Amino acid sequence: ARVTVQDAVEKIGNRFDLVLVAARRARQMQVGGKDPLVPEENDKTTVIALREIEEGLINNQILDVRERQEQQEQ
Amino acid sequence: NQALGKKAISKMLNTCYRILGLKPTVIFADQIMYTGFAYAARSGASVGI
Repeated sequence: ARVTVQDAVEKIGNRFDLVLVAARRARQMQVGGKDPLVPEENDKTTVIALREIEEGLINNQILDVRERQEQQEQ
Repeated sequence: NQALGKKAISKMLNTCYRILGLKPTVIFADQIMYTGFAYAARSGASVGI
């Protein structure tokens, strides 16, 4: 659980953009067709995406490249 | 090393924020409230005529 979202904020620094990035990641994990890249502690998708951003393995650019890779695969 | 009369304690929280960060300040604020309540209850301060 993310009591504070400071780490994600410095990872991508806007305090306004990480809301959008984490919303996109949480949508991907919640609608379907995606699995978390961080161990799951029975958290909701929200703080899971926040933890993924904090660990530095999710941002806007790599999300775009994964979307492009999925489009190229199909 | 003072008396901490609501002006030193806000100053010390401010310095904690400006030096350490956000989350250590949050932990510090919670612990300050806990210990303040505990030692106010231990103190037994009361008003009499």
